[PDB]
Amino acid sequence: EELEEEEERNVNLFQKTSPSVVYIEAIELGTGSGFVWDKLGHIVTNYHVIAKLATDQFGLQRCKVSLVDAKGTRFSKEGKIVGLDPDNDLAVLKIETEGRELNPVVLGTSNDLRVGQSCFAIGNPYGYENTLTIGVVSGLGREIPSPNGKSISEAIQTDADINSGNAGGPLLDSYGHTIGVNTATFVNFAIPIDTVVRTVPYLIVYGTA
Amino acid sequence: EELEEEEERNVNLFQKTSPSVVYIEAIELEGTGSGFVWDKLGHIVTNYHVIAKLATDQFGLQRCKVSLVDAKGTRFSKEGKIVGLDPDNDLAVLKIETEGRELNPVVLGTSNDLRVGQSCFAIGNPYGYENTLTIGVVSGLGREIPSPNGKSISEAIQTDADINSGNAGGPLLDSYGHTIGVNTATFVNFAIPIDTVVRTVPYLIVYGTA
Amino acid sequence: EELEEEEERNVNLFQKTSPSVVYIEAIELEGTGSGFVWDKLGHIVTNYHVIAKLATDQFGLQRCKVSLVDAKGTRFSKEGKIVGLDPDNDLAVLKIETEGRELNPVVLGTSNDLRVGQSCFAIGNPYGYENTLTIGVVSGLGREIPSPNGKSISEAIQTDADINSGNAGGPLLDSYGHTIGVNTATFVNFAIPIDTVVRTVPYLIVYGTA
Ligand SMILES: [Ca+2]
Ligand SMILES: [Ca+2]
Ligand SMILES: [Ca+2]
Ligand SMILES: [Ca+2]
Ligand SMILES: [Ca+2]
Repeated sequence: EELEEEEERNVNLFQKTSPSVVYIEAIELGTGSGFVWDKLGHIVTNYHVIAKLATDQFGLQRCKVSLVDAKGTRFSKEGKIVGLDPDNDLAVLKIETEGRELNPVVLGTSNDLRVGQSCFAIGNPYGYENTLTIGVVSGLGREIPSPNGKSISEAIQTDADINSGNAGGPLLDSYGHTIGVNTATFVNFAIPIDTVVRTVPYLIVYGTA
Repeated sequence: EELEEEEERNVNLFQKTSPSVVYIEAIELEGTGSGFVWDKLGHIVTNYHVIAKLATDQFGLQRCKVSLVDAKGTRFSKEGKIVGLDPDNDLAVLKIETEGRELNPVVLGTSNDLRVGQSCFAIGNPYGYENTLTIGVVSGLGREIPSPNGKSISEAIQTDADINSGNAGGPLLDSYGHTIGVNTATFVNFAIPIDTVVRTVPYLIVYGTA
Repeated sequence: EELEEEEERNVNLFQKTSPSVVYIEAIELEGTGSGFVWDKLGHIVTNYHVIAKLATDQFGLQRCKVSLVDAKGTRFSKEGKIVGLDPDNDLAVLKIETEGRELNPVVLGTSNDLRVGQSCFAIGNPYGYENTLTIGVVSGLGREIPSPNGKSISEAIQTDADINSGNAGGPLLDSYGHTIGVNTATFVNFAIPIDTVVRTVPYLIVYGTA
């Protein structure tokens, strides 16, 4: 492109990662983002994003997930809760792929981050297009033994604008790897990808951390 | 300069484009805003909201002062007269008398070939004194809205360059220094795509409406 | 590193300048702020607003704790005493007892040759634990104000690097790691230009006032 090198990396990073980002609507008969964990149809998001569906339930609460498959085709499916972890603000959902091929994130690591490197936050703000915000890693939080709801252990602080429009979506590094999960239930913060890598396999298999 | 390459680009872009930026004061005999020079005749583009009371209320008192800079670098000010309005797309055109002054028109770019991730530069004139620069990326390219009506932009450019009152109505630029949109604030920040402006402004000038 | 050149400069700038940054707690026997190490003797520069109650209220209980890091990397804390105040330019100087600790003073730069569009880096210590980094550009270079008086900065540096309570009183830096300003928040973000601090701080130290 006739774009600068940095613009080129940004543009490419978005083209290759936004197909992993999903849009989540909490309907009552609350909106958020999430991302594709695997080809089976597991979706990671924030607990706050699906808080009513998981607690109120009451029978009426449903969960619609919109995304894109490997061909580029927008589509939508009912999302079922597989596991919750409100302590780390994590939740896993499962959709039925039904032969659709998904685009899983590429997991990175959060223990070797350095304050000053680029970070990229992607969300799906209104159900239509995905959105990109860019900043740096501003801070690497301290270890919090019992996080309890409103406190992230090892939180990644960033100055990439993070709001409701992209909470639950991935925080990426300059290689396009996912190093965190955007939150907003609480100057912006992500849950480190290392906490998610330790926890998500237990939510899938046991249904709790 | 001993500045990094990126700083150098930013510094030059601002030097070569800020002279196109104007400051707009809605006086009652309140509300301030930015706009930019469209051509050497003295046409100025801004937001409709920026000149809303002057255009709707009128009443008699409402005047319109425009401050800017000529090609020599000399600051100066003039009365601004409404030429056309397009509240649907949040656009307005004003006319000032140059009287032998040479202005610095923007360089129009295009907005249908933008890509999420490229750089954008928002320039305004926030308090009547110096121009201001904010830098971000194109965060989103909005969907088509056939009948925008007031508080909705068709093909809105979303950016994370900080956009406020201090620079509404001023230009959003790309890395070549071309204008690709118009900063709005009436509605996470949004610009009206320069393509909508390129189709609409010639009609505001010639007919006085879209 | 496998980091891009720009990330590399950012990462290094932070590593080499965050040890100069200090955390300031106004304890009543509240209000927190940042500041930075001016010299090896133990002088600390910050905002006046940050230590306002300790300087005006006093009463008796008001104390001032300062946390920082020595040249070996060891975190440590000390009582901080007011040396001089300058509320007109929102400046204050504090002194601590090093008692054989080696400190890390900022490297002073200049603010008169700044250009809108160059990079700037704001650093603070927001909750007493780690230091934070925010990155932007110089957005504006303010006009001269002969009598600033409280809520108005002469030659203010405007930036779009995020500036809040968590880093007020801390340094604003350029791409070389030099300090070009002091973050404020008592008043779109603003820093007090380092040139005003370079003229004023020697008087606060020696005479106790500007
Ligand atoms: Ca290129
Ligand atoms: Ca950059
Ligand atoms: Ca911001
Ligand atoms: Ca250079
Ligand atoms: Ca490298």
